[PDB]
Amino acid sequence: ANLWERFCNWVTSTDNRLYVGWFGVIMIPTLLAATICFVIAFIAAPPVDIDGIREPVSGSLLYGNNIITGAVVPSSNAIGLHFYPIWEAASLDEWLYNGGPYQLIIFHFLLGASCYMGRQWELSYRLGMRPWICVAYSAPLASAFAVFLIYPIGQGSFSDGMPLGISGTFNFMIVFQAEHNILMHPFHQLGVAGVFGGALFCAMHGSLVTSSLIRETTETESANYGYKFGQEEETYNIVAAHGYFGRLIFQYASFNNSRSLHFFLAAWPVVGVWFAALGISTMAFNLNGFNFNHSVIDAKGNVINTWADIINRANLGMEVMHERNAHNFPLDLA
Amino acid sequence: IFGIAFSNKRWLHFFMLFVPVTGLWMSAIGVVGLALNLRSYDFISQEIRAAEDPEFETFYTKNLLLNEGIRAWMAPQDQPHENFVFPEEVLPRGNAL
Amino acid sequence: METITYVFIFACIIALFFFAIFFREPPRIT
Amino acid sequence: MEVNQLGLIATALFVLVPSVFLIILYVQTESQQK
Amino acid sequence: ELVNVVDEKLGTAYGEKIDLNNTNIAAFIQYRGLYPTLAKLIVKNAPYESVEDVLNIPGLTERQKQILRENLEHFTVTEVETALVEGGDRYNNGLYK
Amino acid sequence: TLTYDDIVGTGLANKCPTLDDTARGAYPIDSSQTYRIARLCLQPTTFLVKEEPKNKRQEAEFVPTKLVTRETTSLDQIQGELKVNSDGSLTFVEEDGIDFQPVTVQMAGGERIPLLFTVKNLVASTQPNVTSITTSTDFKGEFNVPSYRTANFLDPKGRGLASGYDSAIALPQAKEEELARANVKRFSLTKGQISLNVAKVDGRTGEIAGTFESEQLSDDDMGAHEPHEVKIQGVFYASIEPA
Amino acid sequence: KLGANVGSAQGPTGLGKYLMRSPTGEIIFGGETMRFWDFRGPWLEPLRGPNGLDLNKIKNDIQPWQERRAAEYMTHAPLGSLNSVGGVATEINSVNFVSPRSWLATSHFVLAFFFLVGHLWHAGRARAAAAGFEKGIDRESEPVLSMPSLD
Amino acid sequence: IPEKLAFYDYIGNNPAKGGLFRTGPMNKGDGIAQAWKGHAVFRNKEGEELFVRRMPAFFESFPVILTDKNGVVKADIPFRRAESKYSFEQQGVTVSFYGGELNGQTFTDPPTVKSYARKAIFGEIFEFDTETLNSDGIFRTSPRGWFTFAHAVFALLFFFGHIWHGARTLFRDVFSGIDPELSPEQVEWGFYQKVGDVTTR
Amino acid sequence: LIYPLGQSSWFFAPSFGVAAIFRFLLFFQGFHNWTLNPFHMMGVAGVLG
Amino acid sequence: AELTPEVLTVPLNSEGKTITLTEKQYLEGKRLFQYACASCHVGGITKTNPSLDLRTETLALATPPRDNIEGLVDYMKNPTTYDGEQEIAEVHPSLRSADIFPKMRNLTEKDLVAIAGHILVEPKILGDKWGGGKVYY
Ligand code: CLA
Ligand code: CLA
Ligand code: CLA
Ligand code: CLA
Ligand SMILES: CC(C)=CCC/C(C)=C/CC/C(C)=C/CC/C(C)=C/CC/C(C)=C/CC/C(C)=C/CC/C(C)=C/CC/C(C)=C/CC/C(C)=C/CC1=CC(=O)C(C)=C(C)C1=O
Ligand SMILES: CCCCCCCCCCCCCCCC(=O)OC[C@H](CO[C@@H]1O[C@H](CS(=O)(=O)O)[C@@H](O)[C@H](O)[C@H]1O)OC(=O)CCCCCCCCCCCCCCC
Ligand SMILES: CCCCCCCCCCCCCCCC(=O)OC[C@H](COP(=O)(O)OC[C@@H](O)CO)OC(=O)CCCCCCCCCCCCCCC
Ligand code: HEC
Ligand SMILES: CCCCCCCS[C@@H]1O[C@H](CO)[C@@H](O)[C@H](O)[C@H]1O
Ligand SMILES: CCCCCCCS[C@@H]1O[C@H](CO)[C@@H](O)[C@H](O)[C@H]1O
Ligand code: OEX
Ligand SMILES: [Ca+2]
Ligand SMILES: [Ca+2]
Ligand SMILES: [Cl-]
Ligand SMILES: [Cl-]
Ligand SMILES: [Cl-]
Repeated sequence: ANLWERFCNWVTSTDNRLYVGWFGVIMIPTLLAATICFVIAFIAAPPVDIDGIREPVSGSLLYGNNIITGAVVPSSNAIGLHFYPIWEAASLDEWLYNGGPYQLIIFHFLLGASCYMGRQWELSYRLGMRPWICVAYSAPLASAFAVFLIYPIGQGSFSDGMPLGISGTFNFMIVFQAEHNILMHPFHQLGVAGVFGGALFCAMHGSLVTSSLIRETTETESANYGYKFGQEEETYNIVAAHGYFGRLIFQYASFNNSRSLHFFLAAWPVVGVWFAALGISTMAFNLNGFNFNHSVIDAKGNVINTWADIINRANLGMEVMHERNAHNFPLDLA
Repeated sequence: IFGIAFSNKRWLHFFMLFVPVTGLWMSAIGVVGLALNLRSYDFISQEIRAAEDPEFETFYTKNLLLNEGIRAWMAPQDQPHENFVFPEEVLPRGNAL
Repeated sequence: METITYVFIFACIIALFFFAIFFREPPRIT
Repeated sequence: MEVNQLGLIATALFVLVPSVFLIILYVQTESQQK
Repeated sequence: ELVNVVDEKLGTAYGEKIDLNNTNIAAFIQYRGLYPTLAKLIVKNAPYESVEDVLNIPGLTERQKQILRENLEHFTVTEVETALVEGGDRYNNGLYK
Repeated sequence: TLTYDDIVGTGLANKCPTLDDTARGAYPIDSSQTYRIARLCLQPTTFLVKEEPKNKRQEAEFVPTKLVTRETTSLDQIQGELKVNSDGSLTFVEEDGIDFQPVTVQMAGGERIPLLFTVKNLVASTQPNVTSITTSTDFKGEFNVPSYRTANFLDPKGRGLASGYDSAIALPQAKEEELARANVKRFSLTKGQISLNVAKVDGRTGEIAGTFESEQLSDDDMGAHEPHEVKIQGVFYASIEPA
Repeated sequence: KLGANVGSAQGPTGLGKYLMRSPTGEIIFGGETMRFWDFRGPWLEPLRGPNGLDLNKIKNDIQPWQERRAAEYMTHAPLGSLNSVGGVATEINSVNFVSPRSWLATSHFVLAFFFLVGHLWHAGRARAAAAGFEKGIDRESEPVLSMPSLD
Repeated sequence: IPEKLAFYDYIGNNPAKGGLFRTGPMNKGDGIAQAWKGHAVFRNKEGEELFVRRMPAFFESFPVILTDKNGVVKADIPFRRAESKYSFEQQGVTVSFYGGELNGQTFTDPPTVKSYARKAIFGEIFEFDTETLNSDGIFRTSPRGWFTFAHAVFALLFFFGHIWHGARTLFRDVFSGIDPELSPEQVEWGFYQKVGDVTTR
Repeated sequence: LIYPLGQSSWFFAPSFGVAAIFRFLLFFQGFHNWTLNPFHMMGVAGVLG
Repeated sequence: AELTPEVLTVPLNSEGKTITLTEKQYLEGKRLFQYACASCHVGGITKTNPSLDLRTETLALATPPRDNIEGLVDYMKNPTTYDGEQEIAEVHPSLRSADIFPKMRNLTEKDLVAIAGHILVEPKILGDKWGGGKVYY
């Protein structure tokens, strides 16, 4: 075998402790670059003029932040969607002032994570598995793309992408609510049903299986020793779990088929999160949450407030305060 | 793929109970503190620095300005029993908006 | 000292990842 | 920055005390007769 | 001791009338006939040593002078305050509705 | 003749026009005629900041810095009256144009110095008896340097001069005195000085070009700290016309 | 029109209130719209010179039709709610408007995304079926059982 | 008026003004109270008495607004100055003190009057020692607060303890798992008339 | 229950409605800075996890 | 509270004459105002120039007076600046400039009266909200 064949065999080998593969060939360097840049920046990067108004925001630990307040800060509004690699800057000091690290990190990360998805497909193929775990991973991946790439594209600037930090994430959410009324958007609502529902069904399934574990141990040992890795028989009694849950609600509201049950466990959070992502991705082009401001009016024409109008007052507070030095004209149009 | 994996089915399903159940319990504890206004509202070190240094800015201080907007703009209608009258000139607002 | 503490905890976490992956108890089919 | 002066030892003992508890239990399990 | 010059200026006639040397232009909308033609002429030819000097702006029609005469009781003049007149702020001071 | 699409993204838009090496002629001034500068352009090439010594009796020098705000630094499209004085000197009175740029430069070790690079309200004069503008002509004058931030600017805790809180609201019961300087915003207005050295003259077109040096104070953050002294050096271009 | 010198007007941040430079020096509009300086449209180009927006043309050459068009476009920005209330999220009901650009963009992002999902689904499945394990693992021939342990 | 009584009428002693990670005694916040400054009476240039709107416990910060005895707004501290109508400067607001350390005194300079109005949103006004403890000026809760918090939290956790041990008690027989010989008939619908009861086939 | 019992009255409990609940969330952000709270953060990790 | 004939009674001219609009006239006025005007004047403000609103007091201080049906109808025919000094048909919708503001092409005299009636009646209903902007939402 020639060197190229040998190389291919190693790359695609099923015997490596961590699978490499062709997607991995792109994934490994890209993720390494984003990770190393992120760590260095989070610790040591100087303040970044996020909104392009010569008002630098400090994100790093050494420059006055803790874990909660710290972030890698989005690139400058003056840059917009322009590509800003290191080599476009006159110097590293310039690169840092303008938020170059943010772009390096999000681009390497989105590429690497896309490749992580591909790699899940690939290993599934090498092992003779069915292929759709990667489809499940498309839901969180799409969500990352929405907040790091699609929202910036729609708004015209990477300065409006989600910051790489805890408090910065909260900032992104609050401004998003001011600008799009996301809580009143049905795709975010489906998202919430997706994650609340996912947590519910996680707990529910965990609890039902745990409840029907077949006795294999004594009281003085963990019941977990009753399962042995790779044993052929199922470790809990699905018939009993179904008898239970079926009587909790009614018979036909409970799954008796383990396959349908597990498909449901996959599909409910995945679909809901797909809609969460599509929410952000469509509010990116300013198709916003439902607007019922002054929808209810009395016989004379007096406005009768509903809870929607209280939401509106909250959103106004957010709107009038955000980026307090960046607007010169009355309408915030992106 | 990920470096680690479940090998015990019983532990796997127990963990599925543990994670969301414990999360919800933790949130409940925080809300009990909020019943008393015992908030995690501020970082004192942040506030001392920002008070002294008008060039010091983080996402933390940026979010507090948003909170202040919410309070002033929502309170009069959300808390009608207080009979708040906040004249236009006292409302917090950035440039133009 | 705060920065040192944060970065130390983070570093310990990464080390833990390393041991958890490469020095795990190997799964064995009985 | 004017941090709380007890924060360092609070964090240190928060990490050390339970970590050590776990290490003790693990090592004495390993040394039990196979 | 340190003083906010704007708050301070509010305690002078600037806080009571349209200050021909300082007030932002939108204020001329308060009274009939002043905006935008006369308002522009007045801001352009500022500052003025006394109110009546506004009648000396070159090019004024007789009607315009009469309108000004009718409105002198609503005008004042104080010292030019740099903080109010820099930034083209007399033409747009960042306030809309 | 270049178009916007020829220029866009190249960096050329931040450069002043040049005259070639042949342009060493003389532009005749008619004392019976009125003149204008139809376009004055200033392109800074070096920003130096005076170091701030500890002993306050050592000779402080101007040191080099790194520009971090990119090709956004030049003054241009400036016009104004060019008066012929009794003694034959000429005085440029600046009227309008893009006559300021905020600029941030970075000192060794990382300290950032924002300034409002400017020639606002410039009044600059030549020597007496200038019957022609030549490569021996120079202009010297002064200008105004207003606060780098204007009156609406809010600090990160929402405090300001013409708007904003007037106190440190996150510390409701702190003593006010030690915070006064941060709490009470002030608006700076100082003078700067500039020299223009003519190096080239096209007496046919009325165009001139040369080098400039200006000196002014940097940002003082609305009274929160002392400004630094700054020296700016670069090249200039001007078109002179009878008006 | 009110008399402002828009070239020299310094905004609150130090940047021009109306006009500023792009990172390569071009004269562009200020405020948040600094992000949009790559914009080109027939109502705006006549004010454009070699170095970007031209102050002389701005001072002398703006026509009524340009004012009209800019007013029209400013007040028909592609922002609006799902129930077609025009304007920002906090705007009151009155104007029935969501830009066709928004309808088209949003619909086609949704469709493109689900079509990527469909590509993954059918590509993975086609691979599995061509290889012969799209229905699951052969219990008597489980490939992982013939592989050496990872550790 | 006893100083102790006036001291109860101050929001710095309200237990609903603290923070979860603002640790220590109340004195570490506003300081060690030394003396009542006295009761502040605000008046405008027309001599009308004005009343500072008090801070409700909900608000970490609150604007400064003064009304007449009928709640009509008469003065304030504006945010935007450009269209201000109610500034202390425009309205000639003064403050005079009755009782306490400042008794008999009147102040007319806007900065001072404003400082006292800001304090007046907290109720009665006190002089504090902030140096002894290096107090940071941020409100902390009292032992009423801390006690309440700890006990509501612990009670709630002990609910879980109750559930857990009640479960272990009533289900002791199956806590290592369910009968390996569990017959499907016991969980199949309609087989037994009464659920889980073999004598009801 | 516990939350409004600690506050002035039942008025500040959540109202039973979709938009009403959204309002509850926004009230908690503005007045409590609830996203900053490590107990909420653990809640979020448990739900998303 | 009701939309009574009194609420619907507004000044016809500056000489003390009133006109009482019908409920249908009021509805037509709201419809036509949304159709031709709300894109800039939603809620009684002016998006392309917030210094000038549609409050009745503001209209009364305009030159010539615009706080009555005649004034408003004339404005819709031949709009001027606030001081009456320049005609602005070239940049503001009117019948005179129906050629460049095509939405004005179908507006009849009846329609203009309805729009004027809307502008005058709304603040009687909404008070400070009318012309108030986001502060009063
Ligand atoms: C897997 C390897 C890998 C990949 C894919 C990337 C990708 C990237 N790097 Mg990174 N980088 C890497 C490893 C990698 N990096 C390593 C090891 C280092 C340390 C030396 C770096 C150090 C680094 C720095 C310092 C920077 C980058 C930057 C970038 C971005 C711009 C790169 C560019 O302009 O090239 C363009 C190259 C080409 C166009 C050549 C392609 C030639 C083929 C024939 C054309 C095919 C293209 C077409 C789409 C086909 C794709 C195939 C597909 C259809 C299947 C891009 C996201 C920049 C950035 O982040 O800016 C914000 C940046 O500043 N990289
Ligand atoms: C990343 C996004 C995110 C996520 C995942 C969460 C997650 C959570 N939030 Mg947080 N939140 C967020 C962002 C997020 N939040 C932001 C940005 C804010 C602004 C500060 C908030 C503000 C906020 C508030 C104010 C509250 C939460 C709470 C919670 C917890 C609610 C748990 C629950 O399911 O209660 C659901 C309700 C129950 C579990 C009660 C029992 C329900 C019974 C079983 C229902 C039975 C219905 C019945 C069958 C009939 C149905 C009839 C039908 C017609 C409807 C959960 C940890 C809550 C919390 O922390 O509580 C302790 C809470 O009060 N959040
Ligand atoms: C390219 C697709 C597309 C786009 C961009 C538009 C855009 C528009 N339509 Mg048209 N139309 C379309 C397709 C489209 N339509 C189709 C398929 C029909 C036949 C039903 C129509 C029939 C129609 C009528 C009768 C009318 C319109 C109207 C309109 C306008 C208002 C829309 C509105 O208010 O929606 C409201 C918003 C919704 C209904 C939300 C839809 C949400 C969907 C259900 C989400 C689905 C997600 C995804 C597809 C599902 C994947 C599932 C996943 C698990 C895999 C707007 C310009 C109106 C108009 O103004 O005409 C002048 C109008 O009266 N359309
Ligand atoms: C019922 C319990 C209780 C209460 C209500 C009080 C109340 C008080 N103490 Mg006392 N104290 C107690 C028990 C208590 N103490 C105990 C057991 C000790 C020995 C350690 C002390 C030793 C002590 C000292 C030395 C001092 C006080 C002081 C005080 C006062 C200030 C309190 C403060 O700042 O707390 C701050 C409270 C917090 C920051 C809350 C901590 C929340 C924890 C960290 C959450 C843990 C989360 C957990 C890890 C999550 C697990 C997740 C997992 C299950 C998945 C206050 C009156 C101070 C004082 O003023 O003295 C005059 C003072 O100096 N106390
Ligand atoms: C004082 C007086 C009058 C007393 C009267 C008492 C008396 C005699 C009453 C008799 C008369 C009577 C009954 C009156 C009733 C009145 C009445 C209608 C009350 C109704 C009140 C009410 C609101 C009830 C609501 C109940 C309710 C909402 C139930 C939820 C239904 C629902 C959404 C179910 C979803 C189920 C579902 C699809 C689950 C899938 C996901 C899931 C759980 C996966 C996990 C899983 C499932 C399995 O399946 C198995 C196997 C395993 C392994 C497993 O992982
Ligand atoms: C009113 C207008 C007109 C109608 C308009 C129609 C609009 C489109 C409707 C689309 C309907 C889709 C049908 C799905 C069929 C299917 O999945 O079969 C696959 C299996 C087959 O069931 C299994 O079926 C098996 C037999 S067989 O496989 O079908 O042959 C059987 O063995 C097993 O026991 C049984 O459980 O279905 C299940 O496993 C049960 C779960 C079904 C739902 C899962 C998908 C949706 C999840 C929720 C979506 C997210 C929403 C919330 C987001 C937060
Ligand atoms: C492409 C390469 C990608 C590699 C990326 C690195 C992955 C790191 C994964 C975690 C390793 C540590 C696991 C320790 C713990 C460990 O070794 O677990 C090992 C354990 C094995 O379970 P078993 O079923 O084999 O255990 C059965 C019995 O032994 C139990 O008694 O795995 C799990 O329990 C899965 C659930 C926990 C999964 C935890 C996920 C953690 C994610 C990280 C969260 C914190 C990040 C903070 C960042 C600052
Ligand atoms: C934006 C594109 C507009 C549309 C559409 C309409 N109006 Fe307007 N209006 C607009 C501006 C910019 C101005 C100010 C003009 C100036 O320089 O003075 C106005 C002003 C008015 C006024 C006068 C307001 C006052 O005197 O206080 C009126 C009465 C008025 N507009 C009415 C009006 C009507 C009835 C419209 C629909 C038919 C309409 N306007 C459309 C901007 C715009
Ligand atoms: C291993 C790389 C460590 C991270 C590099 C940090 C940038 S280097 C750093 O920059 C600071 C600001 O200019 C200087 O004050 C400081 O002296 C210098 O060491
Ligand atoms: C110094 C300004 C003149 C008016 C006095 C301020 C109001 S009262 C002032 O408030 C402080 C809390 O901020 C206390 O620490 C201090 O003891 C008290 O004198
Ligand atoms: O950047 Mn970030 O946030 Ca999206 O709106 Mn516009 O721009 Mn800014 O304001 Mn609102
Ligand atoms: Ca020379
Ligand atoms: Ca101190
Ligand atoms: Cl913000
Ligand atoms: Cl803007
Ligand atoms: Cl007004």
